[PDB]
Formats: sequence, C-alpha cells, structure tokens
Amino acid sequence: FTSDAKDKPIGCSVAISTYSMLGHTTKRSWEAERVMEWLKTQEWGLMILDEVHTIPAKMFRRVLTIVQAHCKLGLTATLVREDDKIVDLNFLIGPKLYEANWMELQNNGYIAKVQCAEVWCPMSPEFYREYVAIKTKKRILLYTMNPNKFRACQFLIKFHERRNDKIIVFADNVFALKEYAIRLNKPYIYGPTSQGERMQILQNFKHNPKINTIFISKVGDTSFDLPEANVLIQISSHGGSRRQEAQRLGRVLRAKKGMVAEEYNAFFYSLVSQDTQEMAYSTKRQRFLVDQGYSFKVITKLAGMEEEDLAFSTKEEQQQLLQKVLAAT
Amino acid sequence: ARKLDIDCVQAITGFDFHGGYSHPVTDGYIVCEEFKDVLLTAWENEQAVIERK
DNA sequence: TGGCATAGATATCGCACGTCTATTATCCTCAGCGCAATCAGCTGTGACTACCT
DNA sequence: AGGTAGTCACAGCTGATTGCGCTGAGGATTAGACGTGCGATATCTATGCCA
Repeated sequence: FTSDAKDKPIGCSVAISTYSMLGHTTKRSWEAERVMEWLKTQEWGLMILDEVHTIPAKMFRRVLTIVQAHCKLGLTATLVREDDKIVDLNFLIGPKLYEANWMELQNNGYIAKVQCAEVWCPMSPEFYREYVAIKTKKRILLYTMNPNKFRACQFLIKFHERRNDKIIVFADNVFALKEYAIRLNKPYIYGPTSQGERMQILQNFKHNPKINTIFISKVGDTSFDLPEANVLIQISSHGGSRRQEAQRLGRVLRAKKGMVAEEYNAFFYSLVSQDTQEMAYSTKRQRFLVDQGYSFKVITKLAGMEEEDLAFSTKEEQQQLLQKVLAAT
Repeated sequence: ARKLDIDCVQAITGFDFHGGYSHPVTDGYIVCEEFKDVLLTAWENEQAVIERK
C-alpha cells in the first residue's frame, strides 16, 4: 500500500505499508481512500510495526487508534527515544518482550565483533577562534569543517582502501557532506536521493571494487537499505541522538565471514573535534553503546599520516577553506 | 480546485503509449457547471498571484 | 480403324517468410505534511520596601 | 517603632525555531494485417499402344 506500486487490497493476506500512508491527515488519492476504507473495515489478527522508536510521535500514535488489530508486535534496534516518550509506549504496544545481549551475540559470532574508536581532531587556530567568537547554533559548520578532521578522514579512507575495506562515511550536515565527498571525489547521497540513481550508487559500491567509498547523509538511518560494510566513519551527528547514531552503527556493520575468530572484525570511527561542543555530544551519545559494554579508545593521533601526503598540507589552503565555510555564515 | 475544495476530475480523452503502455490521456478538468465562472475567477486570481510571487 | 492410358506442359493453392502502427491504464518534480537540540517568554520564588497596628 | 503583603529581580517549564525526512497532484515520456517467395500439387491433353 504505497503511492508508487499500487495493488488491490482485496485478497491481500499480508498488507505492507508505511506510517505516512496511514498518517495522511490531508486528503489522499481516491484509490488510497478506498484502500483505507478496506483496511478499516477488515480486522487484523496480526499487526507488525517496525522502528518502534518512531511510534511515540503523535501522528504515528494516531495510526494505532486508526487501525483495529488484535496482535501488535514491534521490532527495532533501539528503544531509547531522546525525548523520553517511551513510558507511554509500554501501553501503546506492550511490555518489552526481549532484548538480546549484544556482547553475547558477538561471542556467538551471529554479528560482527565491532572495533569502536573515537578520533579526536585538533582545531586550526583560526577555526577555533571563529568557533569561540560565535555563540549561537551556527557553530555547527566550523567544527564539522575542521581541516584536521578532513585530513584524518582522508587518511582513514586511504588506509582502509589500501586494506580493501568497505568504507561508508556519514555526515549529517548537508554542506559538509557535499564538500567532503566532492573534494575526496566519492559518491554522495543526500536530500534529493533520486531512488534509481541511489540504487545505482549502492550497486556500484556493492559490485565495483574500484569504488568502495560511499558518503551518505542523514538518510542513511532508515530512508534506505545499507549494504553490509566493514569500515564506518561518522563525521557529523544529530547532536545528542544517542539512539539514532548507535542504530546507524548497528545497521551499517553486519556479520562477515573470515575474521569471526578475531574480536575486531568490524571497524567504526567517530571523528570528534577537540575543545568543541561536539565532544560533549559524543560522550552524551555513545553512552547508550556503553550500556551494551562497547568500549571506545581515544585516538588523539593517527600513525602514518606524516609520510602519506594528504589534503590541506598548507594552511594557505586551509584559510581558503575557512573563507568557503564562513561564506555560508 | 482542491485548494478551494471543489470536486474536479480529469477529462479522459484517449490513449498514449510511448514505451508500450496505453496511458489514458486527459484534456483538462471536468467540474460542475455551477462553479464554472467562480473557478475561472479563482484561476485568474491565482495566475496574477503566482506572477507577482 | 478406334478406346485410353501415360507422361509433357502449366499453372495453382497452401505453407512459410519480410514489414507496421497500434480494440487500450508510466516516469521524474514541487508543494503539502511530519520529526529532534536551542532559545526565549510565561510563570513561580526570593529579595527589597509600603502600610495598619 | 514592628512584620508580612506588594513590587521587582531572577529561576523552572514549555512552546516556537531550524535543520532535515516523507505523499498527492502535474507535466514529461511488436500483433494481428498485409503482402509475397517458395514449395507441394492439382490439372489438361498429345498420340501411338494393340484389339
């Protein structure tokens, strides 16, 4: 029951739809109205809800009232909504039935044994002075565009490509993602995300060994399917969504054969700018992953960056980058 | 019409098939005769508004 | 002498081999909705001072 | 002259704000016909066979 692939609801034993298709307060298409009438008339023995953490929103909560079903079951990767709207969910659906131990599943090899790391990036003096000068929400651009952070990301990408690793780089900021991907000349996916070209890029990453570095915007959380990867580099995050980026880490890194015996077969890096507010976010966020026993070893400096030539070696380039960033306020 | 909540349908004229599928072809909107001139006035107003916008 | 088979001469209809435009329901785009950390104003609480006793 | 209510100066709570996601309307987008080529096939009659 989507707006693109339309099918007759009659005789449909299992009907699959989205919350928005049921949450449309505005007038729908005429056929959509008929299908909604059919759904409302029909009583469901089973209802299944995915990504339960999005349910507590008011529009999606109204969907439960809209639909009449006997058995409702919810599945997700996390259950800590940052707006603490979870107590109501205990009766929106019901009690938490089960929660597998992440470390135990790692031991059994059902999922990859992740190697987590937080990488601190020094701030350029001009960038840091500007960051201190600004006091409002506009500070996001400056530290997300740290030349040292760019150099660290470039070095990590080079090292893992030389290791022939699946590199997926997240960047919630639209502008930062564009600049990073373009300068590194790698595919980028953001708001537009033409679905055909989106799947084209995904298949290029999956099949072409020449291209194994995909830059993805915030849409990488739940807006599409993530092919199994091994190296996940997170540059910018929402700013305290302890469950969102933890879920992103869980979805990105999957079980891979070959290195099951080793305790570190999946590699995750979180780039954080030193002396910025971003640090306060990271410690705030990865707390959830700490609840699952995951550890994050601080890597102030990366070995090998000296010999390999990287971008922004001269500060004269870096001040031009500062020009570009400040141009967008 | 939907902005003014006026029931308006397409006017199925024929069939066109570019890649092998007979998509129905419509020429304008069928509306009730009662709101014909009101709809014309609304269209004129919205045309002027979108011009200045 | 005369009945008519037997093949020379010939199209003749059927099976098979070329094009052609449509006896009927697609593919991207912009406007309309939604979600999560600041920031600021409504309201509550303490410090300072007026008035009845 | 004496103390607690009115008034002003600051604090918690919550709604508005600003990045960002999703549908609905709207404008773009080779299968019987009609023949022939080839191939199997009915088709008509010379004329000399010997009774």
